[PDB]
Amino acid sequence: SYPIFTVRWVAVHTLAVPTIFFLGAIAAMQFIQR
Amino acid sequence: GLPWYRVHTVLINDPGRLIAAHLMHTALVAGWAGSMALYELATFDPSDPVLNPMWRQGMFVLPFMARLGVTGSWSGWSITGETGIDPGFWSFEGVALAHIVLSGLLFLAACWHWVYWDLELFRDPRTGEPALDLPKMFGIHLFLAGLLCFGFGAFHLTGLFGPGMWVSDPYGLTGSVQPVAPEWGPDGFNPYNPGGVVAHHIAAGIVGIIAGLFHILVRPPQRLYKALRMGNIETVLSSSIAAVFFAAFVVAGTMWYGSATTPIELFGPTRYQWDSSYFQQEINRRVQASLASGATLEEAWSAIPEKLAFYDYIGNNPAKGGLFRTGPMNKGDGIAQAWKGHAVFRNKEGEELFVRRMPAFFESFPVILTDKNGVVKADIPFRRAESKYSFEQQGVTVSFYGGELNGQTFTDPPTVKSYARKAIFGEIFEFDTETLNSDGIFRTSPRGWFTFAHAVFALLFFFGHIWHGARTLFRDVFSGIDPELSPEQVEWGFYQKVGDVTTR
Amino acid sequence: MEPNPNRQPVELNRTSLYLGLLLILVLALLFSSYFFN
Amino acid sequence: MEVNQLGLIATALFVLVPSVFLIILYVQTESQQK
Amino acid sequence: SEGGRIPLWIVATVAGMGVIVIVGLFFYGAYAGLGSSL
Amino acid sequence: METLKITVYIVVTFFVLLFVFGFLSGDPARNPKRKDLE
Amino acid sequence: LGISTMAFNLNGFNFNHSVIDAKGNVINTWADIINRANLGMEVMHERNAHNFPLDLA
Amino acid sequence: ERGWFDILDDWLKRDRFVFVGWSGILLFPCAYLALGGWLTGTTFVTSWYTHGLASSYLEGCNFLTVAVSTPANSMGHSLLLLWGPEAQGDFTRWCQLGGLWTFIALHGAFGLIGFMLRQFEIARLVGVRPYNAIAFSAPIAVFVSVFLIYPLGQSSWFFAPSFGVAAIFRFLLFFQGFHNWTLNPFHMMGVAGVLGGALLCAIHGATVENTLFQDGEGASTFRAFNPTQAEETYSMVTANRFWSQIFGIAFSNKRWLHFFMLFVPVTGLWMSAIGVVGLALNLRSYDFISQEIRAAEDPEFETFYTKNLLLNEGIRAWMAPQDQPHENFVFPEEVLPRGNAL
Amino acid sequence: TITPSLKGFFIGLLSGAVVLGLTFAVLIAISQIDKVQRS
Amino acid sequence: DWRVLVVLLPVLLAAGWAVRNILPYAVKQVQKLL
Amino acid sequence: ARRTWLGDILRPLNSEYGKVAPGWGTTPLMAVFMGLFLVFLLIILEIYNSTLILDGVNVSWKALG
Amino acid sequence: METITYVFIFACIIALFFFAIFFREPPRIT
Amino acid sequence: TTGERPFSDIITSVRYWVIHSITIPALFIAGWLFVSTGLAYDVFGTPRPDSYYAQEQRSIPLVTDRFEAKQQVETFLEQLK
Amino acid sequence: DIDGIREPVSGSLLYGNNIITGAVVPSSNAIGLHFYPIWEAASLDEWLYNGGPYQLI
Ligand code: CLA
Ligand code: CLA
Ligand code: CLA
Ligand SMILES: CCCCCCCCCCCCCCCC(=O)OC[C@H](COP(=O)(O)OC[C@@H](O)CO)OC(=O)CCCCCCCCCCCCCCC
Ligand SMILES: CCCCCCCCCCCCCCCC(=O)OC[C@H](COP(=O)(O)OC[C@@H](O)CO)OC(=O)CCCCCCCCCCCCCCC
Ligand SMILES: CC1=C(/C=C/C(C)=C/C=C/C(C)=C/C=C/C=C(C)/C=C/C=C(C)/C=C/C2=C(C)CCCC2(C)C)C(C)(C)CCC1
Ligand SMILES: CC1=C(/C=C/C(C)=C/C=C/C(C)=C/C=C/C=C(C)/C=C/C=C(C)/C=C/C2=C(C)CCCC2(C)C)C(C)(C)CCC1
Ligand SMILES: CCCCCCCCCCCCO[C@@H]1O[C@H](CO)[C@@H](O[C@H]2O[C@H](CO)[C@@H](O)[C@H](O)[C@H]2O)[C@H](O)[C@H]1O
Ligand SMILES: CCCCCCCCCCCCO[C@@H]1O[C@H](CO)[C@@H](O[C@H]2O[C@H](CO)[C@@H](O)[C@H](O)[C@H]2O)[C@H](O)[C@H]1O
Ligand SMILES: CCCCCCCS[C@@H]1O[C@H](CO)[C@@H](O)[C@H](O)[C@H]1O
Ligand SMILES: CCCCCCCS[C@@H]1O[C@H](CO)[C@@H](O)[C@H](O)[C@H]1O
Ligand code: OEX
Ligand SMILES: [Ca+2]
Ligand SMILES: [Ca+2]
Ligand SMILES: [Cl-]
Ligand SMILES: [Cl-]
Ligand SMILES: [Fe+2]
Ligand SMILES: [Mg+2]
Repeated sequence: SYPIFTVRWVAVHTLAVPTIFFLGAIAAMQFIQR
Repeated sequence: GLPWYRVHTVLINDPGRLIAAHLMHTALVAGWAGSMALYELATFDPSDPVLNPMWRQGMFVLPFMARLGVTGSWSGWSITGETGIDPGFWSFEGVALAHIVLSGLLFLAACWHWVYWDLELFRDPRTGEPALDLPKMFGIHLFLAGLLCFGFGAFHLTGLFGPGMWVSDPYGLTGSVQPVAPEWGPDGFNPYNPGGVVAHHIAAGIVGIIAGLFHILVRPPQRLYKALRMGNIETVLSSSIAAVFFAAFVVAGTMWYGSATTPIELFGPTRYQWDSSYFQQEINRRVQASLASGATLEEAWSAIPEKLAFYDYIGNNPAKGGLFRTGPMNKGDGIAQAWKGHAVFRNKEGEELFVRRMPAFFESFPVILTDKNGVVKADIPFRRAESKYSFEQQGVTVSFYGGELNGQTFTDPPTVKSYARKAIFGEIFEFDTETLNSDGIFRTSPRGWFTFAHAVFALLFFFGHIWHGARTLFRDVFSGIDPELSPEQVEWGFYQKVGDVTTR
Repeated sequence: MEPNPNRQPVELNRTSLYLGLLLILVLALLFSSYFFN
Repeated sequence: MEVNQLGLIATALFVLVPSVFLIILYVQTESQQK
Repeated sequence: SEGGRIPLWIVATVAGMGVIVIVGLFFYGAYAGLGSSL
Repeated sequence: METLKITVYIVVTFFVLLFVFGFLSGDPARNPKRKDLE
Repeated sequence: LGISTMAFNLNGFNFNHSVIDAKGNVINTWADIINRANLGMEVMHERNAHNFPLDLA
Repeated sequence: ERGWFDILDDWLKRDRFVFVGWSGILLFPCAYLALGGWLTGTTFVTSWYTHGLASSYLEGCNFLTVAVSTPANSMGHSLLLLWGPEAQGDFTRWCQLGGLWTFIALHGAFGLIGFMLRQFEIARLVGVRPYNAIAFSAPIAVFVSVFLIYPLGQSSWFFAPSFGVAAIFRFLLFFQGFHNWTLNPFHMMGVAGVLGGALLCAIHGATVENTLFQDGEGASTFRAFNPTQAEETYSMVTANRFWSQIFGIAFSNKRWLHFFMLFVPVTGLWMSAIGVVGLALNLRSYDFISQEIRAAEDPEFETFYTKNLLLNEGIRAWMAPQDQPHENFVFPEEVLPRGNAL
Repeated sequence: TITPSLKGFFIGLLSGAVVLGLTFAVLIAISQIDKVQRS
Repeated sequence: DWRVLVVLLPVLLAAGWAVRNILPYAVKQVQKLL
Repeated sequence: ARRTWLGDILRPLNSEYGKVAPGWGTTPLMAVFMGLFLVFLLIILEIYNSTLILDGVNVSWKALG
Repeated sequence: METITYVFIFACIIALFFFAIFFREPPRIT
Repeated sequence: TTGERPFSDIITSVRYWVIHSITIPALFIAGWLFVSTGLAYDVFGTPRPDSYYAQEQRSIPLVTDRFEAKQQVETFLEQLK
Repeated sequence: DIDGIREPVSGSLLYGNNIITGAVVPSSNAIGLHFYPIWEAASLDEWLYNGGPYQLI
């Protein structure tokens, strides 16, 4: 009925994949102390 | 009728009157060049190429004449300071006159082409409609441009049949017009190598000739003819404007950074030479060599040419002006008369102190003196109540070496302070501020003004390119879109390929 | 001589006159301080 | 005040030259056949 | 597998709450550890 | 100054009174459609 | 509302010396450069009108 | 004619969720790298070696204070390519030298080109006039004059704007103190175009919404519009009377009205760009000469103009040592300009 | 003689060519695989 | 560097997981397209 | 329209309006030259920029005395 | 002369307002 | 519509969440570890809180030469003992 | 005298200003928020020194 892997899928993941990785990283940063 | 901003469109399908409007434009531009040269000659003072060269005097076309070998006046002087020279006809005056005459002739030609617009030459033999074969025209014109470029390089610049070009030493002290041989190695692509200017004109000339013959003999491919609308003169307008803004950014850039075609004796020094203390470094090197050869301090500094010291002064930095501070540099700090000499400051302990120089960014700057290791030793305080470094407390004196004040020492705080204030500008000069009623505020040189005008114009011509490229590629819809535009053409998924009716 | 068939009349309506005059005068009110310096 | 002496004629021609251009175009439009 | 089994309003609610939690953490971090001025 | 003060006070009062009595003069009915807003 | 609330001195974010290293050295950020600019403005404005160290309105 | 080129053209112009096009080949990687470069830098990368500043979430900055900062002044106008002679292929060193700054500026520039090309391409496919691209020329002129021409006229990329919120605020204040940029008539025209454009946006939206025809029964009036309908959804005639009686003049031509909405902000931005080109060369509108001659001679003569210059002098002296570290300024306390008490 | 920066220039050139080449190969292949229907 | 393995390991276990839950429909997608 | 001596001489140079070569014609060759030209501009830019530094090429006022 | 110039330009602007409002081309429904 | 499956369909399907309940936390944890193991500092060359200055130093390690900038940075790094 | 320190600031064209530098100058700091109409002043010369026009306007 519908394809899964499209140009849209690709664009969506090029943005969403690093976003979640970056959000975990910045989360960890909140517990760093000098 | 036509809106005011479209009046010239009456030319698009009228090659004769188009040629006339172009002739008229050409007449006006050549007329401007003549007029400008005449005005500069009526105001230019040739009596001192050392401290009052053309770039201190607001001269804009004079350096373009000098760059290609026109250096003399019928009146007997030359821009390098020589006397009793015969420039022949091609003096500054001869050039201005030739430009005025050219202007007149072009004016007349414009009249004829405007009246006799309806020439059979301008009609397509098959349809009888006005038509210009733009691709072949491009070939012809590119061939001509190529021959000219080549001849300019191979004859004029080499001195084979012509004068050569302006060249000089790395410190802009001994510049003159010389024949220049082409440089065929990689250093030919060094912007500071003149030989490369020569080689460029030879090689690109030949390439232009070859490509011109190609464009004369070979028709454009159908796909490119169609894609670039080669039957529409506005396409040539758009791409020409593009080439033109490219070229204008390039000449702005080379004027600002310097190159073999923008010499400091014609346009003034660059801002980067102040930034890096280029001239100061050379000066110190020479003084040190003199000392090491057994000269005294006075002798060493006295051996420095005034012209060199003058380059080491921020008043000649083109990055010190203002947008509405109009006129020659001389209208600001004045007409430079003489180098006062090199100021050496010392404290009561006899330690030598160094005034911190003004960076170009600052309209004003404090007066701070450090030792050779950058440790602060004296200053001019704002608040006095807790001052520790005042010239009075530190016993600051100043002694001069070279120039008009050579051998003199001053110890009274007001005087020492005045000289420190001047020392933030680099080497110190005496100025005539009365002749022009100079107001003491820094103005830029022709390097600056040229750079400004050309970067601005290039940027505006980007818009021109965009606009005419749009009018070219969208000619069919420029009075509006199809009144019968079907919603299916803009509805998503109806056509597989956007805007393509065969893909339903 | 035969007349030129590419000639076109030109127009400036009253509103465009008013807009143009406003542009020029306001530009002048703005730049005049800098011309006097 | 020590103003620039060209400021007066610069401003005057800046105003007059384009204003006159516009007036010329307007009046000749009005006089065209209704 | 096919759309609809998990109501959109629940997805939106949980997603939004997630956003609130993470931004909340970032504001906590402004007062503790690096960047806290202490 | 005293005459100026009295004058301005009288002028201001005149205009304020116009405002107030004006809006009291059947304003809701001064519209192009349904006037009976009473 | 910005101007109207800064009218009662509830001001912009202050991150002056917010970033500090392991010993306690101040590590400047762009906020601190802004702070130097603002100091220039502060110390110069109305140069004859303040007699006491704090500009409290 | 149905070779590989035409087949590719077919695929590129498919009506899909995110349109690609030939312009997409330039636009997508360049926009992605610019955005990704900014996010990457502001999250992880310092400005310690180029500016003496912390600039990333990793170091403790927040959203307002993070930036990808410009390279050190000693880099000049180096393209600072990763494989270039400064970084020599070393990614870590490249980050420490400010390579992300030029990465972002350059990919950003080529991406903006790609986007304007996209506007042209789509307009052509859909059969509309290309005024959206034309209007985009103003964002282009601003970006190119501010992020490229301006630092190219100055000593180095160091003085370009750094990509960060607080960093940009610093750029504004630098321009006030050093350039007296508010005095510049090109900036003033820019301001008029921006505020005038905002004015036009507000007044036009509000006017349309308050001269609607009643085309439905609902008190919420949005549903009483159909995209395919031929009729104006609001009365231009009533709008014209209202504004004629309120303000003295009013639009009567809808085509002219919308053209003007393009013209005002687009021209404003172009004018500001021109002023910045002059500032690249320090060709400022910094002073009025007549003002300075009078004030120099007469210690009782004071205007808001002279008052602002004293503020600029404060900015320069107080900000320079930390803002321009390569100069190694040491300004002893006694030379700092200060009024009474403060 | 080949300076380090000239070798670097070659590396950048090669890299750009590789990025462009791989991109166009992929796009062309895909365009060939998934053609539009007409008529 | 062990930290690279430590960090990228979660991402690979994700990619490897999503493949299993989607592979038949992806094979079906590419086979239908071809 | 008006014939002239010079017009008659130049006639053939303006008689092929709209004439084209079939299809893509010399486009590939043109593309080759454009690519070479792009690389040339990258070279001179990088030389001026000191990103490309060559033996015997000193990009400075002190190039040649 | 500067003051005169500024005030003159201003005055011309106000006059222009007057003509633009009271002597506008009247809008007409076709 | 342009043919792709509607997002609202996708994000309300069970299979979507079977996949993403794994892939999303996995990515988030990977990013966490990128910071928590200290790898980020080494990749981007960002100073740890104890590495901006040597113990007694108070001057910024400012890069001052264009073509030996790399070695300058290395020297700065060595001087942190 | 905007800041109430007997340091009068010139705002008008006839008193040395151009269009860019000119202003109607705020009333005196000595006044503060007090209402300062023409009739509160002993004279127009006083009214003008203290910045009465600003408030009226
Ligand atoms: C490429 C253009 C160019 C450049 C770089 C120069 C450069 C120079 N000229 Mg020359 N000149 C030129 C063309 C140029 N000229 C032309 C065309 C003429 C005929 C008018 C002259 C006639 C001339 C004379 C008579 C003199 C000079 C002088 C000089 C020197 C001083 C310049 C100065 O003070 O400018 C000041 C520049 C400005 C104040 C900038 C103006 C900015 C304008 C007003 C902005 C306009 C804004 C616009 C209205 C906005 C529209 C908005 C709308 C679209 C919405 C300098 C070397 C002087 C000199 O020293 O001679 C020895 C001198 O006396 N020039
Ligand atoms: C080679 C350069 C060149 C040429 C030959 C043209 C030619 C044309 N332009 Mg294009 N254009 C150009 C560059 C050029 N343009 C640039 C650089 C820009 C951006 C500034 C534009 C932006 C532009 C727009 C927005 C439009 C055109 C239009 C036109 C057409 C009608 C022109 C007209 O009737 O104006 C008549 C102009 C006047 C009666 C008065 C103009 C007065 C100006 C604004 C101030 C004074 C100019 C000054 C005297 C010139 C100094 C010279 C300069 C080098 C410093 C004509 C085909 C129009 C068009 O497409 O019609 C279909 C149109 O709408 N042009
Ligand atoms: C596709 C769009 C696109 C564009 C226009 C750019 C443009 C740029 N990139 Mg980016 N980049 C891209 C995609 C793109 N990139 C992608 C997808 C990636 C991920 C792989 C990158 C990763 C990247 C990095 C890591 C860097 C850049 C950098 C740059 C800048 C310098 C590039 C250069 O000198 O190439 C030179 C190469 C060419 C111009 C290729 C031309 C090919 C010719 C025409 C054909 C002939 C080739 C010839 C046969 C080969 C012979 C080689 C042999 C002699 C050895 C430039 C702004 C640099 C930068 O930003 O520094 C600040 C940089 O460090 N890019
Ligand atoms: C409900 C919240 C309202 C306050 C927000 C402002 C929106 C409305 C006011 C704009 C005035 C414009 C001039 C008149 C313009 C005008 O004439 O409007 C007309 C427009 C349509 O009018 P209707 O008559 O159809 O509907 C309004 C009523 O009659 C009820 O049906 O009004 C609305 O759409 C109201 C929307 C309310 C719901 C909007 C919520 C917006 C909240 C935004 C908060 C974001 C904060 C972010 C900070 C980071
Ligand atoms: C309560 C009473 C308030 C009255 C206050 C006085 C209002 C003055 C309004 C401006 C009249 C001049 C308009 C001339 C031009 C004119 O007559 O325009 C008339 C024009 C009519 O447009 P139409 O759509 O009818 O024109 C269609 C075609 O004829 C176009 O070819 O109106 C507009 O274009 C609106 C956009 C321009 C709006 C310009 C706003 C100007 C604001 C003032 C800025 C400078 C002030 C400087 C102060 C020193
Ligand atoms: C006829 C004849 C003749 C005569 C001729 C003549 C006498 C000529 C002259 C000519 C001339 C004598 C010309 C002139 C020209 C000029 C011009 C063309 C100029 C222009 C200018 C401009 C355009 C400017 C602008 C501006 C301004 C004003 C301001 C600032 C900015 C600017 C720069 C933009 C003869 C006997 C030979 C013979 C044949 C016949
Ligand atoms: C640089 C570079 C590169 C690239 C990279 C990339 C491409 C990256 C990407 C990256 C990315 C792509 C990232 C992302 C991120 C994101 C984030 C980090 C987000 C965040 C968010 C948030 C935080 C949110 C917020 C908010 C808003 C916005 C609004 C609403 C509210 C809230 C608050 C929610 C390469 C390798 C090529 C080469 C080398 C260099
Ligand atoms: C939808 C978003 C959900 C977000 C949920 C976030 C998780 C909830 C809190 C997690 C528990 C905190 O766990 C936290 O881990 C970090 C390691 O990274 C530890 O931090 C440790 O390492 C850092 C450096 O990396 C040191 O500066 C710190 O002194 C040390 O304690 C904290 O001591 C611990 O408290
Ligand atoms: C200090 C300010 C004054 C405060 C007064 C408030 C106290 C309350 C008494 C208010 C009296 C209002 O009196 C009001 O006056 C006007 C003038 O006669 C009346 O009469 C008005 O009626 C009709 C209404 O259709 C108008 O069209 C007409 O122009 C006018 O005559 C109002 O119908 C009446 O309501
Ligand atoms: C239109 C006026 C023409 C005037 C021509 C006068 C020629 S002048 C002549 O020209 C030769 C070439 O420059 C010189 O060699 C020679 O010294 C000089 O006297
Ligand atoms: C008169 C004070 C004693 C010291 C001399 C001042 C430093 S030098 C002085 O500087 C002037 C610019 O201000 C020049 O116009 C002048 O020619 C020169 O003598
Ligand atoms: O008055 Mn105007 O400005 Ca508000 O703070 Mn305080 O008081 Mn004055 O000082 Mn800062
Ligand atoms: Ca600790
Ligand atoms: Ca004098
Ligand atoms: Cl103040
Ligand atoms: Cl006080
Ligand atoms: Fe609208
Ligand atoms: Mg924290």
